[PDB]
Amino acid sequence: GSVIDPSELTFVQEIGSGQFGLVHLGYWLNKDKVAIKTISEEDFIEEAEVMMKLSHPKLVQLYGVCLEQAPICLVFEFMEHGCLSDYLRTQRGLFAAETLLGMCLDVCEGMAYLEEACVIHRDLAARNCLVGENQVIKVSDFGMTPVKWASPEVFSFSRYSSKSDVWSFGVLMWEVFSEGKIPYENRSNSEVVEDISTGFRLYKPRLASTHVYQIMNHCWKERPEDRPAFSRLLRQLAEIAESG
Ligand SMILES: O=S(=O)(c1ccccc1)c1cc(Nc2cc(-c3ccccc3)[nH]n2)nc(N[C@H]2CC[C@H](O)CC2)c1
Repeated sequence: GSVIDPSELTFVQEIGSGQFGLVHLGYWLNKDKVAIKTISEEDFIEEAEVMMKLSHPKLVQLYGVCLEQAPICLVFEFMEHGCLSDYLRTQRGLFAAETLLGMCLDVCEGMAYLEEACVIHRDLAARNCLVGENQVIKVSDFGMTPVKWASPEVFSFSRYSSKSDVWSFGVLMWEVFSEGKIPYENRSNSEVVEDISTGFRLYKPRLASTHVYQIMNHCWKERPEDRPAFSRLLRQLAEIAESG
């Protein structure tokens, strides 16, 4: 299943012995697939350290930094099938509901963890999520350093927070169950501000159950203190998936 080429192996030294042979420390030169993001100053090598402490199975992992070369780059986990929006969209018509729920769950798990660490994503939306091995979805571009995904407090009084990420997650959910359709597709920025200000919400997608629709509208309360927190969303999304 996983046969290793001797040439990748380097015995360094013997550390003990069993009864069928002996044991060694060695190295193994792997060849990991990676995504390399080419490019402020050197204060960003501290930036890359807070990013690197943020490890979760549903957050795209930051492997390191490259600065010797010109093209100053970050090195990231490589994600098989690229961005979830494009994925939903090129694969339209082939998803089960359950699958669409499970993508939402993956995001929510990653986001609950950002919430707990007190990292505000700020630009969550499906174009910022990547699909990996077996349609696992990972949140990305939380590193750094628009209206369709903004809470009222974000276009109004620029107040960002996890509650404002919850609004983007409501929109993301709508994106997923509608299989990658663009929200407020024809509306302009002021029209969105006005409609959302008058209590209009995005319509329920066919593939989303009324229940799932309730959670979306719940992510879209007007006042953030009224929205649920990722930790709660997560328990509710996990429950629905485990039952049936
Ligand atoms: O499916 S892909 O077309 C593909 C390409 C070659 C072989 C097999 C598949 C593809 C995969 C990824 N994977 C990525 C991207 C990142 C990644 C990128 C930045 C930070 C961390 C990870 N990790 N893995 N990103 C793409 N474009 C990306 C271009 C930039 C944009 O942001 C998202 C789509 C496109």
